[PDB]
Amino acid sequence: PDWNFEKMGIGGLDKEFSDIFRRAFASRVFPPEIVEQMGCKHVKGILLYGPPGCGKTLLARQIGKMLNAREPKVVNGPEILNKYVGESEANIRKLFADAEEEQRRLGANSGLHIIIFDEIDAICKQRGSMAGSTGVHDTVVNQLLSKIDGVEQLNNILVIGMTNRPDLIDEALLRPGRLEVKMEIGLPDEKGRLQILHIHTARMRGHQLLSADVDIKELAVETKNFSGAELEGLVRAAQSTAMNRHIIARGDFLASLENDIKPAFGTNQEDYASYIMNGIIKWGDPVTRVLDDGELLVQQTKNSDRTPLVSVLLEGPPHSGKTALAAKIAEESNFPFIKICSPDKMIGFSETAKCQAMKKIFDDAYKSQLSCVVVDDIERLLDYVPIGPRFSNLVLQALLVLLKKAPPQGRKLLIIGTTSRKDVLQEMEMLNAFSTTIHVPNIATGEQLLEALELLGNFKDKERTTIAQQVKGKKVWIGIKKLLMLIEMSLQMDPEYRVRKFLALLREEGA
Amino acid sequence: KPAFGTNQEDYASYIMNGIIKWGDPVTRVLDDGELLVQQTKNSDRTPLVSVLLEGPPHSGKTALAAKIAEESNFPFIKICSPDKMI
Ligand SMILES: Nc1ncnc2c1ncn2[C@@H]1O[C@H](COP(=O)(O)OP(=O)(O)OP(=O)(O)O)[C@@H](O)[C@H]1O
Ligand SMILES: Nc1ncnc2c1ncn2[C@@H]1O[C@H](COP(=O)(O)OP(=O)(O)OP(=O)(O)O)[C@@H](O)[C@H]1O
Ligand SMILES: Nc1ncnc2c1ncn2[C@@H]1O[C@H](COP(=O)(O)OP(=O)(O)O)[C@@H](O)[C@H]1O
Repeated sequence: PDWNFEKMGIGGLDKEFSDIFRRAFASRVFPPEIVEQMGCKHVKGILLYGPPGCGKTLLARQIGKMLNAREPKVVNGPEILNKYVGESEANIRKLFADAEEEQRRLGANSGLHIIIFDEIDAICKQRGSMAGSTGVHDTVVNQLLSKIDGVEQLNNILVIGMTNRPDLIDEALLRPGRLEVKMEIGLPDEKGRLQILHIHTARMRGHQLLSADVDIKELAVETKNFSGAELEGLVRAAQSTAMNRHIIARGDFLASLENDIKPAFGTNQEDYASYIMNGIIKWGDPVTRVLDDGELLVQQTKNSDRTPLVSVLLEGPPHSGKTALAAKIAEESNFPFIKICSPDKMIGFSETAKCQAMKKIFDDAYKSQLSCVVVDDIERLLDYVPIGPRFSNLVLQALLVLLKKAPPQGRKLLIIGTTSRKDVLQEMEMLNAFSTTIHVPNIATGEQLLEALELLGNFKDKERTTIAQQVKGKKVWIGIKKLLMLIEMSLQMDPEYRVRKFLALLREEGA
Repeated sequence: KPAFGTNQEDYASYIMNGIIKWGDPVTRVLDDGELLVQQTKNSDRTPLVSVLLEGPPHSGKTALAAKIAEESNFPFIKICSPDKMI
């Protein structure tokens, strides 16, 4: 048995490699004298899927190193497509034909010619047969499988499939014998990451550049979700500070410093700022009780085995910063995975491009254990307008099934809408699908207003005395983003005229 | 091994908690459909049948569909759901 992971190359996924070893590759490592009776033909092909950056391509070559081929030829799918019809399929034919010579020449004792596809998922779209929608590339796959399971079948081969979209592949491409067996890779647990860190450090520890104040046990777990690929870049970044340390003139952690730089596959901390200008200004009880409620039912999820999915939307009148509150609710529990979906970046897209950004985000999210995702300004991406009813049916349809779509077993998430008007939604039947709602009343009163202004501190006691004298009495109904807007508009004034400008403008709010 | 035929279990995602008998009607539903599937099971000149589950917005409809289909013991079962047709 040659399958031990004390060999350094990869780690953390030990069970999955064990499995392929268990049922996939046992035939090829066993004394053949027995099986030569049984005539058991080997797996010709295998599939493994998972997130992109989790070190799958070093598995394949490692089994090639483990059980020696001449060498791998690795290819990328898009590296072969041609406008000219003949060329693309022919390339594949060359790849296979390299082996057939040895197989027929040297019979059935030949060594493996191994193949790897970096991503199939474009080429292996599931063709379907009818007069229309035959397909664009539906004829390359025929040549492929005809090589795999075809006439003059060969036992001289091994082929590795790779994808991040396992469901689009045709079911016959992967029927048993052509590729029988599938494995899932999922983003590694902290144990796998401490192994990986042991790996990439193993030279540094030996060369003793980094001798001190370095613990992988904490430094692994402080990140709950990363890809093993980024960590090597991280280690390279960790290597960069010692070289950026000698710009001034034997190694230090800069990891705690640099982790803020890195966009993860998972959570990001640097996207708040555009959404959070000012932080969370608590003007009164409703604000704090709301985000307290957020902190309340988040625990529901994290402590629930029977409700993986939960959902709310923060409704309220406009310009109350519901977006910001949702962002804070995300930021409050230090989740593994948080992400924004917003029209800001999906701008100027068709009804089926933004959908494919959205399915991308959630199926990206499904495979994390615990997550919080947020969608802002539902009305906008739904492309709602009152004059005419107009919207894209596609979007809400594909959205609400996701609100009713449970992720795979053992993974849980909550989802957050910021919709500012729900009458449409009640009419449009998204509101029965959401579990529950939050009214976010905008500030209704001056006694709360001046309090907030004291928290900001723009205005003096006299400037504030002005307000306190004139109106205690009105109930002003105002969204706060507008408040900030016009104080900044009055903050520029002749000081004597500063305040009553604010007041006069403020009395134009309506209702 | 998942086959071309019935998912051996794929049902768990549709039923996470499992159906609970809270009274008579739950029995009523799936016994009625059980006789119905007997009807298709042994008959001539009704090669197919068409049934529909009506109910209010959350009644656990999809779940009981999975239950009836499982206990029906068919060789071949597929569920087409918009989840997959997004
Ligand atoms: N606790 C708080 N109370 C009120 N406003 C806050 C609070 N914390 C932050 N904000 C402010 O909310 C503003 C965000 O704007 P806002 O999200 O209200 O526009 P919007 O509501 O998305 O627009 P629309 O009303 O069309 O949805 C920021 O300036 C932010 O500082
Ligand atoms: N008879 C029952 N007793 C107890 N729980 C049930 C019963 N039927 C369904 N459930 C629970 O309801 C949940 C599934 O409901 P399901 O998704 O089938 O509702 P549905 O009617 O399809 O909803 P919708 O009509 O909104 O799609 C599961 O957790 C399931 O255990
Ligand atoms: N144990 C491991 N787990 C995850 N990733 C690893 C591990 N060991 C190495 N890696 C990194 O995984 C990366 C995989 O990158 P590659 O396979 O080229 O892109 P993709 O993973 O998207 O196909 C490699 O660059 C490698 O540095």
